[PDB]
Amino acid sequence: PGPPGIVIVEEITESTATLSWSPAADNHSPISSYNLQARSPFSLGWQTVKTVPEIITGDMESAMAVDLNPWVEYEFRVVATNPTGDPSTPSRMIRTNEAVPKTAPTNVSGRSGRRHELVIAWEPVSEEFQNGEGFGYIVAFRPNGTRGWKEKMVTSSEASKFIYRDESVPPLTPFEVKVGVYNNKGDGPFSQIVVICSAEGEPSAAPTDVKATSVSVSEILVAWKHIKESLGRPQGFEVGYWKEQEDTETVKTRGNESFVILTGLEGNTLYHFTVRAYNGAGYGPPSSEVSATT
Repeated sequence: PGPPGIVIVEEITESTATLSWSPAADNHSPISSYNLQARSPFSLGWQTVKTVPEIITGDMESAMAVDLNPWVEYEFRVVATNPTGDPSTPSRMIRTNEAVPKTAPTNVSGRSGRRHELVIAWEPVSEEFQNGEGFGYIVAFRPNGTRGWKEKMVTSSEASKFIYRDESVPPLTPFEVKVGVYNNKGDGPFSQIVVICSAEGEPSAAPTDVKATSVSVSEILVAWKHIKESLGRPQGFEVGYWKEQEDTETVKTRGNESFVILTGLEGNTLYHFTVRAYNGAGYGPPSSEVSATT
């Protein structure tokens, strides 16, 4: 089956393009069907798309591509099949119509700041999900257990954080925090409400270099790379040990120490360990699971 000659894009919407094509030369074999294919600037390559109708039969010369994203540039091409040949030269470049944003940012977090600063951060939203011009974020926050929302219009699609300075706020005050989206077509969804402390973000990276080697038969030592402690910002570590599922024992360190010895264990017994950092905002990500046997 040869290649379709031209691909005409006839109608365009928020999430739909409708397109037709002059047929493909069947090589003495009745074309079973056509597949539609699309490519945006964010596509790694061409891909077959959902269509209307669902199957495009051999005698059809037009169909509708579905579930496109608003305000994305698409290019289309068509490929025939008989018991599957070459694809067409691509259609013109179109760009679907603008819509309201539909996709709020992920990873809404607190970061550390100055004593009386509430630092809210998030992962920005890519061009392919802004659904229109004039994309920005909307940060909304309130002391935890308070009704009125303070809000701020962050007007840069590339912004990943926002700072609020209030001296009345003592450090480590929990806020309810929302981050939403908008563009010139209007208002989008808010993220889920996260609760994050003022002044200090949770520890950001796991302990590393976690080694565990046994010491006796009642004892075994676990040690990790030392992390520097800021002044006036206490840190510690929690070490989880088990022999069974992780969900079954913890020990905390003496301030910022980078090792512990575990006593009162059983002899000739294989243990497993993970380590995570804690400060005044909570716990950081747990480390890589290590082990050793008494």
